[PDB]
Amino acid sequence: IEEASFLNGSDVVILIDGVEELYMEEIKADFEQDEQSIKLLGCQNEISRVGTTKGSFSLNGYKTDSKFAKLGFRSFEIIYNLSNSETLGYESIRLKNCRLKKLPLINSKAGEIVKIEVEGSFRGYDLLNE
Amino acid sequence: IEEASFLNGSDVVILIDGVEELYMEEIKADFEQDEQSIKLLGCQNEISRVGTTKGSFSLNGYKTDSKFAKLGFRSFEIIYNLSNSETLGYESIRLKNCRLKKLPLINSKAGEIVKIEVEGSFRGYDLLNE
Amino acid sequence: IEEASFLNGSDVVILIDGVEELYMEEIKADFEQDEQSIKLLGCQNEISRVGTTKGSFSLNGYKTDSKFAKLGFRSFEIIYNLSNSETLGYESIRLKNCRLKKLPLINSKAGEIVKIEVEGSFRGYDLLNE
Amino acid sequence: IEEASFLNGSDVVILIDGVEELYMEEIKADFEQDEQSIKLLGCQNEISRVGTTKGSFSLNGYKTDSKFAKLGFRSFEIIYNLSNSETLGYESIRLKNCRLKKLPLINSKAGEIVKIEVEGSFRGYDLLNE
Amino acid sequence: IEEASFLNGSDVVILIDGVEELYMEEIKADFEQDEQSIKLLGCQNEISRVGTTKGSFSLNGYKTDSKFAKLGFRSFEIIYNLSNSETLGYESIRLKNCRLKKLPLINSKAGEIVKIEVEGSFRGYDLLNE
Amino acid sequence: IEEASFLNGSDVVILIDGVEELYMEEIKADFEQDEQSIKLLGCQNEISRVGTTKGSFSLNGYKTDSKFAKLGFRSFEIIYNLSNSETLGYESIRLKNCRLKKLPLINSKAGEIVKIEVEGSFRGYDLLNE
Amino acid sequence: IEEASFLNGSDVVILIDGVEELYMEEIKADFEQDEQSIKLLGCQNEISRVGTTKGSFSLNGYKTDSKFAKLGFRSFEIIYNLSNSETLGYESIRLKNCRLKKLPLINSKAGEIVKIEVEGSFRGYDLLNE
Amino acid sequence: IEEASFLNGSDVVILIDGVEELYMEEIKADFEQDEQSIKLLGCQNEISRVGTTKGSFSLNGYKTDSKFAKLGFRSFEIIYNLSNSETLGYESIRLKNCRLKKLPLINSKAGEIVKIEVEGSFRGYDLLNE
Amino acid sequence: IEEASFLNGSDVVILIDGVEELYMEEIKADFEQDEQSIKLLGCQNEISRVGTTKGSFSLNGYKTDSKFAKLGFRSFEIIYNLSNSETLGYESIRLKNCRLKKLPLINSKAGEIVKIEVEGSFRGYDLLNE
Amino acid sequence: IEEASFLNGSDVVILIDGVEELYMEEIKADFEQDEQSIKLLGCQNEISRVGTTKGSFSLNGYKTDSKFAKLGFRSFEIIYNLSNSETLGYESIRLKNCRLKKLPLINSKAGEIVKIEVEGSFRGYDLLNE
Amino acid sequence: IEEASFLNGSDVVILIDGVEELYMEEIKADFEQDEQSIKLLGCQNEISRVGTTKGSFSLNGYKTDSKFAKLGFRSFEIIYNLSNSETLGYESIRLKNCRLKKLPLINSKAGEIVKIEVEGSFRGYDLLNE
Amino acid sequence: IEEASFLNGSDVVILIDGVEELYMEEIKADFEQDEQSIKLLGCQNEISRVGTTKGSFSLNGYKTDSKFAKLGFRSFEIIYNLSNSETLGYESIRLKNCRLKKLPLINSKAGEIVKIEVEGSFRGYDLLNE
Repeated sequence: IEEASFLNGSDVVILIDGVEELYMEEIKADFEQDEQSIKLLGCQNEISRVGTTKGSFSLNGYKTDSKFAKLGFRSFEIIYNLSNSETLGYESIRLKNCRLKKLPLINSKAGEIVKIEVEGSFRGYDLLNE
Repeated sequence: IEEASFLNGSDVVILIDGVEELYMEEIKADFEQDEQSIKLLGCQNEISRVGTTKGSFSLNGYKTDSKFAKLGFRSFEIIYNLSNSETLGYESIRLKNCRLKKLPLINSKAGEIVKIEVEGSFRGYDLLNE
Repeated sequence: IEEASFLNGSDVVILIDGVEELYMEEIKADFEQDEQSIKLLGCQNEISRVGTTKGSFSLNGYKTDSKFAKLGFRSFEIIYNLSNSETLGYESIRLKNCRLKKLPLINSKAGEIVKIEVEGSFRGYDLLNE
Repeated sequence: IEEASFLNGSDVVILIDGVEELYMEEIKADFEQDEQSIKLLGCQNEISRVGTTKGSFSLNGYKTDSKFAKLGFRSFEIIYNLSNSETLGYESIRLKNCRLKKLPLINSKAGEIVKIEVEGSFRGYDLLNE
Repeated sequence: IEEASFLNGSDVVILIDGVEELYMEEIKADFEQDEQSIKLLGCQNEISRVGTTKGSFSLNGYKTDSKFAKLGFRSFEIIYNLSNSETLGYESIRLKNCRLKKLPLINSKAGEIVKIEVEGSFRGYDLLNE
Repeated sequence: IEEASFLNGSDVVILIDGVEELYMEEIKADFEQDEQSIKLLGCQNEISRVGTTKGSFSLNGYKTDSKFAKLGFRSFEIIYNLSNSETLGYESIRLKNCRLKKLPLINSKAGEIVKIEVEGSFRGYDLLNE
Repeated sequence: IEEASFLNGSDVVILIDGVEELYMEEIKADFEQDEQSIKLLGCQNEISRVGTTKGSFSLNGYKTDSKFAKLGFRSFEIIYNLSNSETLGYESIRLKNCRLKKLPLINSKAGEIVKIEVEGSFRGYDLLNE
Repeated sequence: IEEASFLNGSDVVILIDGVEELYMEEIKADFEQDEQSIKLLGCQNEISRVGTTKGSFSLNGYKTDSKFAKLGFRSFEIIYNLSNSETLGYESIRLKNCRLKKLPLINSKAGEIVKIEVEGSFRGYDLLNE
Repeated sequence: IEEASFLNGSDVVILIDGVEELYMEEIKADFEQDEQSIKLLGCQNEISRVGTTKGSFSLNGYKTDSKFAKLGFRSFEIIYNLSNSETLGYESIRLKNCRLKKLPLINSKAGEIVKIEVEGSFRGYDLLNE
Repeated sequence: IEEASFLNGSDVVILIDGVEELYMEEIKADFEQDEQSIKLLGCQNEISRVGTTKGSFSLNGYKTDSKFAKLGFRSFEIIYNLSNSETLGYESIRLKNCRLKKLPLINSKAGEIVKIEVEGSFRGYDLLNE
Repeated sequence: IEEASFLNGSDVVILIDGVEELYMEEIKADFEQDEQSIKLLGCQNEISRVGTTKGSFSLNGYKTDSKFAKLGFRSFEIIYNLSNSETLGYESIRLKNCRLKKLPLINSKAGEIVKIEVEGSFRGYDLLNE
Repeated sequence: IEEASFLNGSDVVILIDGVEELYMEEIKADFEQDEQSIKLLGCQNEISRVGTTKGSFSLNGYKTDSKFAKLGFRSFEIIYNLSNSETLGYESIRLKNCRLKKLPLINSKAGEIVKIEVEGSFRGYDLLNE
């Protein structure tokens, strides 16, 4: 019903190691189970339990510097804020111990704008606001 | 033949842990066998038997809050009601011990509406109505 | 050459456990070998032999009831009749000991008609008519 | 250069067990190596040798009878003739000991013409003409 | 060369103490030498001679009764018939004084079909047919 | 032939010292001969005779208490019931004087569910039902 | 039935000589019989009796110090606590007079994290809690 | 910059076993490493070394004869010449010990021109011109 | 915000072994972890650590010479410069010990411009400028 | 270098007691030393001398008759010929006084082709051709 | 918890007889008890005591010289240093009187990098640093 | 560090009794101690001393002749040369008094290339070059 509840991608600000990142196209982050399946002798359905949690992120954008190449495989943090405009509420998520799986050293095509895409893993998250 | 028997997606109401969810785009739920294949010496076709049953659900929608991030990996229930309008009949399905496989912490694109997609597993189901 | 030999999907009637199913979109059924490959020392080509036979079916349609959810994983039969109109001939195939691999508990999208898709296995077949 | 050398699909006649098949859409047949790779200590490139040969065919068409369902998994032959019209030359290939991998018992969609698709294996081939 | 000479496991019927066993998965039987090695002073290769013969069988299947638990360690016979279908020939082997080495009292896993596996010894064999 | 004769692991209930055990994954029990081999001077095959009988069991499951650690090396009984559902028949086996070979004091891995596995010996068995 | 009864490896804390060990991957401990087999003249089954008890442990983890190399072959204790979260119950086991069979002086591979694995024996155990 | 440096597919002539092939649509040939990855204890990046070299080719065209069916799995050579027109330079590559992986016995569709596609392996190459 | 920060593919110059490459369509280079996953007994999330680093590049272009065929599998370097025009800044990346995984001997289609595509691995990188 | 020197398994013909065996999958034969180790007082390396020679063979194939069951433990001969096709040379080896260690009375699985595997010993060998 | 405590294999430097070894893949070293088991008349558990200590090492790497073949069976020392990078701490272990059990004279495969693997024994160890 | 130090299997040439062997896949040779363990009354660690040295080799390849069958159990020599290409250095090892443990008379499988594998012992070695 309420039009105002929907949140657009334009209400997004990303901070990589405390400095705002402006030239990003999309971002993803998931906190995934290693779900443990259990089968019992007296019971005829599988029982699922929570396993170890791992974080995975991807982060696609437009290249304007060699920030990620300098950044290397050092650990960093990602603070992601998604705000509402019609309402004043906002969500803020801090991904901790983020680390790149691979360095986007070179990615260019003949007549397109140079884009940068990275992926990696993070240990845990803090839901700062909501 | 009968036009009235068909059921549209618009006749759908979803309850996550007893509170209605309004900003959902699609939902899926399957109760899958671990079917056991049997081959016998005197017989020339495979015999299939029912194994342990597992439930899997997926649930795609539009982000309006951090409900699933707060929800974490705790167990919850999903009550799914699909009603007919031309007829007064309706189906109601309760998925029990539902648990998320991964947390949709961040999912945003440059100029699109922020969407949320989750998947998980459930133990069993109750066919409340039909 | 002969236009009349072709058979359209519209000349199809499906019986699930003896009661006609009217709201189906497509149906598939295959009877597959576990073909055994043989290599011999004196011979330079593989010899293939018939192994155990397994049946697999899929059955896509439009949801009008909770028939398959009630049906569960019980064994049922499928009688498939494909008739000719310009000619009076018809084929009838009976799939025996049919059993669902998974239950289509929930499948709905935002603005589409609710569809139901199931798959399973069957032991053998009877070619009743042809 | 020469327009006449090209061969169209329309110049095709297929014989299944000696009786012509008229309602076929496409046909495939390959005679595949189990190629053996050899690495030697003194040499820096792989040596390839001929292994056992296996035949595989596929055969898609339009359903007009239960020929393949009756045919079951019995061995049969396929004689494939591809003729030239502008020239009088023609090729004829006989696939021997052909055997179906699976039976196309049922394949129908809501408003489409009923099609039949089969696949299988054959032992060897005779290049009757060319 | 001849496809018909090969014998499939599906052409197998097993009789335990004169009553047919239908739920068996595989069977083995060997008649083993206690081969005697001889070394001679004037000769530079070992001479091998036939020693006492012992029979050993194994018999894996699916549990449908407590037949083997009741059977205990009593002596029984196994008649094994392997028939050809394309040809009318068949082999029949009678294992005599068969006796179980161990009783399969309990063998069950969480979500699998209950299987039974036994092993034992037999004195001699009669090649009834061939 | 008969689908109903097969018995699944889900139809299993285990009683350790008269109290039901619910969190078990698999169970095994064998009653093994100390088979005596006999060679005779006039005869050219080995004669096998029944020796002393020993029982061995293994019992794998999921840890929910320190039941087996408290149980120590005291003697206990195991009653194993395997029931049929499609048929009403059932088997019941009582293992007597069961005793653990080793105590599963500690068994845990980094991110897996804590499992418990025990093995032991039993004197004799009673086939209560069948 | 009860989801809460299962215990995950994540609810584990290990104390080596009173100081907590944080970088462990898995732990094992068994208290094994030297079971004595008895055969009697009038009786046709083996009688089993409890022999001397020995403890054996293994302890795999990630190397962060030379703790075990300094520890040498001195006697130490292991206190193992496995707690429940959904329930407040917990088990605590104290292994006494633990002693290493071998010292893990060096264990490293080319591109993997340095792991440490030890095994040893203990005299007895105290089941502190449960 | 220079328009003349580009080479079109039209400047291509292919020789199969010394006789020109005119009805080809595309050709591919690669000489692939079995690259050996090395990880060292003192070093934090992988070292790559050249392994055994294998050649793979594919060759798609239009069917005008049974050349490849007669050719079988015999070894043959492929000489590939790519010429420049605006410049007089040209490249010539000779693939040696070329051998088909599979025979394109039959490939025809309902109303399309009969095409032939083959793949195979070659030992080495000679860069005759450039 | 700033239009000038974006970098187009047209501001790219590539040097293969010190000589400029003009007829390239796109280039890629990544420096990938062999990320090591760690699970601990007391902790409920995976710990990720940096493993050995490997470089992978791909390099697609238009064929104007047999440079890569002559180059073979020898080691070479790639210097990649991406310059800004509105700003005077530029990035320069030197890939070291670059080596081809496969040689693009032949790649041509019927009526298209002859293209060349290569892939390979490199040991490390130097970020010369930025 | 020379492709023609390699010998495939397809160029194999086996004669058991003078009659060709066609349904064999693999064959092995070794002539093994009972090597005598010598240590001397003045010398610091072991001296090895030739002991008595024994032959061992294994012979795996597909069952088409009860040939080996009738053959029993009687002595027989094996003539093994391995021919070259590209060259006209061939090897022929005659194993003498071959005798089975065990009789393959029964070997069948649920849905697989019945295979026969035998092993035994032979006294000596004649290298008839080469 | 602490990411920095983990030690990677890349922080490893090995000295064989005082000269650094760079081309090693993995190393192992254990200092093993000849543990003495004691059983007493009044006591019902085994008593374990420390026996003589023996050292065993293994050392796998890549061959670049005949160092170990020249080294023969002479006694040598191994100094193993494992350093931390995020922290400045390091461990150093000196294995004394190391001696090879066997000489890796030849170890090569068809298309793989030549590797060298050795094993041996050492008398004692000095924990130089930690 | 240095790429050139690594030695590939392709830089290998083997001489059996002075004539080069070209069709070999891998080779092994070890010179093993009969290490003598010493325990002393006043000392708490084992003392290890060099015992008699024995050589063992294995040599796997592809069959192209009956060289090893003719060779029998006669003594022969193996000269193994492993060369560097980027550097001009090379290793040469001469194994003396090599003698086969068993003769590879027959080794063939259904559709694989005939391989030959031998093992044996040698007295001593000469490190000719390095």
